[PDB]
Formats: sequence, structure tokens, C-alpha cells
Amino acid sequence: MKLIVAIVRPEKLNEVLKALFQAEVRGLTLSRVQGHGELHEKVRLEIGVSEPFVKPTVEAILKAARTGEVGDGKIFVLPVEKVYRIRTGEED
Amino acid sequence: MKLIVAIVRPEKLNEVLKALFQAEVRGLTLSRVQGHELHEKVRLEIGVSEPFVKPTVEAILKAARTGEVGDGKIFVLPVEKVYRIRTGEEDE
Amino acid sequence: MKLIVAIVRPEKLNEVLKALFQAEVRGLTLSRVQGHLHEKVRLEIGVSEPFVKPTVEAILKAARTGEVGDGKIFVLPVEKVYRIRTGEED
Repeated sequence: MKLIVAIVRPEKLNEVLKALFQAEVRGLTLSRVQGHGELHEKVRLEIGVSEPFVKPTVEAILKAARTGEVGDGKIFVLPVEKVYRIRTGEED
Repeated sequence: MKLIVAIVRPEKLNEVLKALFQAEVRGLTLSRVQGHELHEKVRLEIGVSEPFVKPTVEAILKAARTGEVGDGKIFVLPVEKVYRIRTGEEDE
Repeated sequence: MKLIVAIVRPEKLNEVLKALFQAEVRGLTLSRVQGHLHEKVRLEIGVSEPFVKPTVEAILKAARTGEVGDGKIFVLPVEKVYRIRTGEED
């Protein structure tokens, strides 16, 4: 699995959540953060996604979050050594 | 070294922290995030040495479980290096 | 690229931000978190390889007070970073 961390504009959050839902991504968390390069409000989404589907998930976010202006944000794809589901204790 | 990111139910937070402290886990940070029709969750971020990875994961898994959908997940992330600001000590 | 996650004292934040800016490290996000509880500020900064040490040093120098609880700096391997404005990788 990989961990996707995306920093997007607040005004694009609904488009992004919609695109993720249509791309079949359901499990995620998000929070408000302040960003720079004078700080601007941003929304940080964190999504665990298995390798075959990292590319499609990143694409949905890129398409939905873009405005074309400086300050659109970034998407980080981090490696994950192990992931566990707390409901069952199982390593996913 | 690893960076453990755990998403747990707020009502399980106290039990989780108690279990971590008993497992000799010490410094960590936490914040509230919205996750999935979203629900509030507590996101813990814990830096640990290799010998503490298993004990930390085990503690959260036993303490945060309710068996119902939405219990959360635990991500164990690789860390290239970590620095303690006070002492300037670096661990890899 | 690497992703740097730093936990610093709120009273040292402006000093940390100034030091980063001076080091040419401008793109980042931050948020308030609770530590150990005591409020802390968490910075998340994606940087190219040559900027890892300059970023770590800027924070180490500006955030230290000498008292226990000054924070930590994590350097994480990042596999890919995309610039949303262009839809391109970096």
C-alpha cells in the first residue's frame, strides 16, 4: 500500500471528494491546514491505497483539484511498510 | 525508525493512550480529522525505533477495536532519518 | 524528493517560518496538534534532495529552546510528488 497526501484548495474540496467517490475510493481522512508558497487555507486529504490503484486515484485528484493558478497544491505518494485494519486486527 | 500513523475513534482515545504508555511509548502528537457522511477521528502520529514498532501496533490494535465499521487503521511508515530538536541527535 | 514532518513549539513558529523562508524553502503546510498534553505546530514540507539538510537545519536552529519538548523532525522517503497546477510530477 501507499499513503497519498494531497493538499488542495478549499473551494475544490467537493469536486475532489466527488471524483474520489466516483473513482471508487471510500476510506480517507481530511483536515484543514494553513499553507504557504501570508498563509492560505488548504485542505489535506490522507488516503491509503493499494498499488494497482494509486495512479487512478492520483489522477482523479489532479483533475478535480486543478485551477491552473499558482497555489493549487501538491500530491505526495509515500511508501507504507505495513498497514493494519483496526476492526479485525488484520494486516492489509 | 518508523512513523506510525493511527486513526482511531475519539471514544477509544483514552484507552489507546493508556495502552501506549504502559507499552513504554512516550512522545507522540495527535489531532482531530474527519474521516470515512464523515465522522470525527483522532489521528495519532508516533515516531518509534524498530524494537518498538510491534509493541506499539499491538497496543493500538488491542485497545482501539470495537468490532464495528469505522474502527480505523494503522499505517507504519518508513523514516529515512529523524532528529530530536533539543539534542540535535539523529537516528536512522 | 523527501517529505519532512516537523513538530515545534507554537512560540517558536514565526522564527521557524522566517528561517525556512530565508533558506528558500517556501512551499509548505502547517496545523496545530496536541503533543505527548501541550499544543504544538506540525509542519509538512516536500523538498528536493539538495534542500533536505537546509530545511532540517533551519528548523533545528530556530526551534530549539533547550527544554524537553522542543520537538522532532522526520525525513520521509516520498516516491512521487505531483504539482496540481500542472498535473506534472516533480
